[PDB]
Amino acid sequence: KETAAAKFERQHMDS
Amino acid sequence: NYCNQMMKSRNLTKDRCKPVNTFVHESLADVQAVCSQKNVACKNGQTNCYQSYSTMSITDCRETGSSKYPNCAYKTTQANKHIIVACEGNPYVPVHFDASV
Repeated sequence: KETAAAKFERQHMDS
Repeated sequence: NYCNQMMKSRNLTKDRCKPVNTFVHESLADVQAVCSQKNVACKNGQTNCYQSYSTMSITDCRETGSSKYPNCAYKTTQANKHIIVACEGNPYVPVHFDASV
């Protein structure tokens, strides 16, 4: 489902 | 509170309260570029971590002491620091946030 890279993005990214 | 809202929206505290989390306010490509910058050791000893040459805009979210599910509470701290991420995959991208110096 959600990959390790996608998790990082949802949890830490906020441009 | 920015932290209480983003943690919720991002599904970080919808089924539990997460102690800490950091949000980076830079473009995704710029953050992904860190996987080719200064290589350093990770907290755990492994060496697939990288530090940013420059500082970046970030918000630190820290749970308070009285916080408890279902009412999580966070202390918001904005700052500009170097980030340290662990990379993996092809393409080589960040998968974990190790720290911020």
